Amino acid sequence: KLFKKNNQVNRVDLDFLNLVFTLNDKDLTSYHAEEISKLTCVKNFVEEVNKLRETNKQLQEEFGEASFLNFQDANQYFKYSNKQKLEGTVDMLNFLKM
Amino acid sequence: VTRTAAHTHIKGLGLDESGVAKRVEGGFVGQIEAREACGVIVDLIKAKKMSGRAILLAGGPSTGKTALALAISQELGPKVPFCPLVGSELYSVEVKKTETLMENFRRAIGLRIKETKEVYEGEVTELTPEDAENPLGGYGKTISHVIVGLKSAKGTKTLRLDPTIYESIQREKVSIGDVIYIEANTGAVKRVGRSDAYATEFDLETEEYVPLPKGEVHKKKEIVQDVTLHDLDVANARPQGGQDV
Amino acid sequence: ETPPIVIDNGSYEIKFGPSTNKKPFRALNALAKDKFGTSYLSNHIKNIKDISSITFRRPHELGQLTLWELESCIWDYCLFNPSEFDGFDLKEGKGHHLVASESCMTLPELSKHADQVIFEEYEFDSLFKSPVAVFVPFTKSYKGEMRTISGKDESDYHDFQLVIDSGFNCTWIIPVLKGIPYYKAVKKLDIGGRFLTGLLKETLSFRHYNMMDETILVNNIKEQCLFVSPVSYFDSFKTKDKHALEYVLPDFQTSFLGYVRNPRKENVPLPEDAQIITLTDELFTIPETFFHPEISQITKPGIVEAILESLSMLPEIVRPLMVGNIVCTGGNFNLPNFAQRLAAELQRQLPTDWTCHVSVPEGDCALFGWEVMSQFAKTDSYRKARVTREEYYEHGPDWCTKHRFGYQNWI
Amino acid sequence: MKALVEEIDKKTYNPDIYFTSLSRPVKRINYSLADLEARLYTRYTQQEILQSDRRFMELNTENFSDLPNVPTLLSDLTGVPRDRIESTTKPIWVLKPETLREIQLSYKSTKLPKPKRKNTNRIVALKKVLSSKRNLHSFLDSALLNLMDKNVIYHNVYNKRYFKVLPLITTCSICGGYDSISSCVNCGNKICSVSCFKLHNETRCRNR
Ligand SMILES: Nc1ncnc2c1ncn2[C@@H]1O[C@H](COP(=O)(O)OP(=O)(O)O)[C@@H](O)[C@H]1O
Ligand SMILES: Nc1ncnc2c1ncn2[C@@H]1O[C@H](COP(=O)(O)OP(=O)(O)O)[C@@H](O)[C@H]1O
Ligand code: BEF
Ligand SMILES: [Mg+2]
Ligand SMILES: [Zn+2]
Ligand SMILES: [Zn+2]
Repeated sequence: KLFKKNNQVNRVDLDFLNLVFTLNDKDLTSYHAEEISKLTCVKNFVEEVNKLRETNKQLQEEFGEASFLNFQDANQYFKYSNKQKLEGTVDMLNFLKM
Repeated sequence: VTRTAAHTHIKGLGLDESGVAKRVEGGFVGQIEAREACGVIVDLIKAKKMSGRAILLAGGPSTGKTALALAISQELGPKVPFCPLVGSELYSVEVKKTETLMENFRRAIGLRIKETKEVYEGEVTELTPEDAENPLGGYGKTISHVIVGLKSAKGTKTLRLDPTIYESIQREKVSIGDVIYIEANTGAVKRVGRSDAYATEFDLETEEYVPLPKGEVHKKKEIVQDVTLHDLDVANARPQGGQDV
Repeated sequence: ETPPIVIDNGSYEIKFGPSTNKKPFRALNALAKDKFGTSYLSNHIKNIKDISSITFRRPHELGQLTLWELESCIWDYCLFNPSEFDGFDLKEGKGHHLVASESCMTLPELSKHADQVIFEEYEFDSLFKSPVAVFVPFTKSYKGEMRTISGKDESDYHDFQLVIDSGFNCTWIIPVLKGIPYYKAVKKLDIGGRFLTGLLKETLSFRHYNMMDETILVNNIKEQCLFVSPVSYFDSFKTKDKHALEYVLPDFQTSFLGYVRNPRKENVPLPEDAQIITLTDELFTIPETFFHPEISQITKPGIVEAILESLSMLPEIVRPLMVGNIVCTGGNFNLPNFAQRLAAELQRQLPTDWTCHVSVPEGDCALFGWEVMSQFAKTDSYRKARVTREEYYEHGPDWCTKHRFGYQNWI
Repeated sequence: MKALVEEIDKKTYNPDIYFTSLSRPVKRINYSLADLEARLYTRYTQQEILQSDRRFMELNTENFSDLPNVPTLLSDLTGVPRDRIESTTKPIWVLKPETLREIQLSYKSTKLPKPKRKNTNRIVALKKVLSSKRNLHSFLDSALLNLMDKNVIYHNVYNKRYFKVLPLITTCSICGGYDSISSCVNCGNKICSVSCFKLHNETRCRNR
C-alpha cells in the first residue's frame, strides 16, 4: 500500500498502444490483422467535424463576441441559449477527435 | 543527518564557458585534462547525434575515475538518463551475458512521451443491466453489461462499462452509495470509501467516510512523464500484471 | 417635497432615514422593561446599566406586526424627535412621501391597518410599500462597491435576480423575474437570529450557568465572536484547539459591555477579578445549523434544500439565469466566510453547465438594502409606481393593498 | 486458529440469526401508567417532528414569560388540537395603558405634533385600528382571511419534495466529537469521550 501510491499520474498503460502484441496470435489471424489494419479511417470524423464547424462558425463569427462572455451571459434570454449551444457543440467537436 | 560516503562533495566538473578548468572548483583539485575533456564528453552527450563512441578512463587507485564518473553523471543532470553498471554484474545464468549487455545498451537510451487520459469519479447510484425495451429477438434483453451511474458533486452522468472493469467493480465490493475512482483508458478501479451521506446509517463501521469529489465527472490532463526505452521493451516482452484472472 | 423618507420595517431594528442622507438612522423596534418596573424606550436600551433581568415586549410577532399602537408610537418617536437624531426633523409631513418595506407573505388585514394608519393618520401624499427583494434589481441603477464570489472557481433595472434575505425573524428566498417576485417559488427558512441566540443560550446553559435570563449579552457575544466554518465542520473541529476565543463577562459595577480577547493577541495585559468563559465548540457549532440542521436536533431540511426546491418550481429557462445573479441581504450574512461556504455548498449541488455566482456587498447588508431602497426613489419609475392620496380616497381601503401592494395579484 | 469443524444443532441453530450472550442489581422498570398503557395500545416519526417543532419554538422564544403561551400558537399553526399535543409533548402582557403613558413621558421631551380631528367613519375605523390589543392567534381565528390565503401563506411556502440533499452529520451531544461516534445505553445518545459520559450520567440522562 506504500507502493500503491499514485502511479497512474506518471504511468503509461502500454496495453492501449498495441505493444503487447506477443499475445495477439492467441485470438487474431494474419489476414484478419492486415484486413483489419488496412481499414482505419481518418476523413469521416473529419466530415462530421466539418459539418458542425459551419454551425459553430456561423454563431462564433456573428454572436461569438458576446456569446461566451460572462458579462452578456449573466442576464440574457436569447444569448445564454446560444452560449450553451456553442459550449455544447465544442465538446462534440473535440469528442469526435477523441 | 546528511550521509556522506566517499561522494557528495562533487557538484559536477565546474568548467567555465571558455573551457579552461579551474584549479579549485566543485570539489576537485588538479586534474585539468580529465575534467575539461570530460566536459567535452558532456557536450558530446548534449549533441544528441553521436553513437558508438567509447571512452575508457584508465588510471591507478585513488586517482579519480569513479569520481569523474559521478562528475559526468552530475554534470549531465536528471533529464539525461544515467545507468550505473559493473562489469562483474553482467554474468547471468537465466539468459546469456549478450542479452544483458545489449539489453543494457537499450537501458541507456531514454524517450519522453506526452499523452492525455480521462478521469471519471462519482458516487455509485445504480448497477443494473440495460433494457432498450424492444426485444428485437436478439436477447431477452441483455448480455451482462452494467450501466454505472456516477453521482459527482457538480454533475450526474451514467456510463456503460466492459465486463472486465465491472468484474473489478465486483472485486472492490462496492454498493449503492460508494465513491469509486475509474480510469477510462486503463480500466483500473480504486474505491475511496462510503460517501458522507451514509455516515449516519450505522454508528460504527470499518469503511471510512470520504466526502464527495469536487469538480465534474469527466476530467482530462496531460503528463510529461518520461519512460526509458528498455521499460517499453519489458512492456513489449512479458505480461506484467492485471486485476483479472 | 421632492426627497421622500425611506423606512425599513424590521423585527429587531427599524432603519429610517431621508433620501438625501447616505446612511440610515438605526433605532431598535422593541419595548424593554426591567424587573423593578422601569420601562425604557427602544433607543435607550443601550443606555441602561443593568442587563441582567430584561423583559422584551415587541409589537412585531413572528409572522407580522399585529399591534399598530406601540409600532405607531415608535414611529412617532423616530419621526417626531429632532433632538434625538442629528439633522433630521419633521414638522407635519403632509407633503412628504414614504417608502416602506413589509413582508412578502403578510396578512391582508394587517396591511389594511398599515395603509389606513400611514395614509390616514400621518397624512402622506404618496406612499409605495414593497418587500426588500423588489429593490434588489435596482442595484444596477447606480455604481457601487459589491464583492462578487464565483462558486465554480477555486431601463437600469435587471430582470433576472435571486434574492436570499436572511433576517432576525426568518430567512426568505425570493426569486425575482422582470422586477416582479415569483411567489410560487418563494421558500421560507425558519432559522433566524432568535434560534441562534436561544441555541447559544441553551448550549451556554449546558456548559456553564444558565444565561437564558440575559439576551443582550448573548446577542452581543453572538454578534462579536461568531464565525462560520470556511471548509467543513470536521476540519474546523480538528482546529478547535488552535482556534479559540476567550470572553470576559462585563461586571455591572465597571463595564457595561464585555470584550473579546484572543490568546494570540497580547494587546490586553490588564488583569481583572472577573472570570473568563472559554468558547471553542460554540464558535463554529452555532452557524452550522443552516447547512446541517442535524447538529441542533431539528428536523428542518436546510438552506440549500430550499434553494434547490426554489429552483425546482421555476421554469427551466429561468433556472440557469437566476443562479448567475445572486444578491444576499440581511444581518446574518455579516458573519465571515458565510458567502463562500454558501456558494461552495450551492456549487456542490448544481449541474456542470450552469455556473453559480454570489454577489455580496461590502459592509452591512441592511444598510446596503436601505441604500438601494433610497436609490429606488431616484429612479423615474417611482414617479409612475407611486399611488396618490386622492386615488386612495376614491377607491376602497382593501383595493390598494389587494391589487397593487398585494402578493395575490402577482400569483 | 480458525476451526474447520463446527458442532451445530438442527432445530436451535440457524446460520443467519447468530446470538451470543452471558448492591442488588435490578432491571429498570418504568412505573408510569401512561407508559405501560402507551406501550400496550400501540423518514422521521411524526411525534419526533412534533418534538422538534416544540423544541424549535421553545428555543425560538426570547422571554421566560412567553414560554407557555407559544405552544398554543404552534398548535394553531400545525392544525392538531392544543390540549392533546400539549399534554403528550412536554416543552424542554405586552401592552398596558399606564406603560403607554410612560412611553408618552419618554418621547414627551421633544415632539412636534399637530392635532386636528373631525368625526367621520374612517376616523372611527382609525380608532378601531389604532387601539387593537389583539394577538396573532386572534387574527388567525378571524374570518377576514381566506382559507386559501392561510394555505398559501403558511402551508405552501415550505418545501415539499426536497427533505434532505446535503450529507447528514451525527456528532456527540456534549462537545460534538465525530472521531468517537458512540450512542448510549438507556437513551442511545451519542457520546464521544469519557468526561462527556461522566457529565452525561448526571443531568442529560432521563431514561436511566
Ligand atoms: N581530483 C580529485 N578531487 C577530489 N577527490 C578525488 C580526486 N581524485 C580522487 N578523489 C577521491 O579519491 C577517492 C577514490 O578514488 P576513485 O575514483 O574511487 O579511484 P578508482 O576509480 O581507481 O577506484 C574518491 O572517493 C574521490 O573522492
Ligand atoms: N456584525 C454582525 N455579526 C453577527 N450578527 C449580526 C451582525 N450584525 C447584525 N447581526 C444580526 O442581524 C440581526 C439584525 O438583522 P435585521 O437587518 O435587523 O433583520 P430584520 O430585517 O428582520 O429587521 C441581529 O439580530 C443580529 O443578530
Ligand atoms: F423582518 Be426581518 F427582515 F427578519
Ligand atoms: Mg428586513
Ligand atoms: Zn463530547
Ligand atoms: Zn444515557
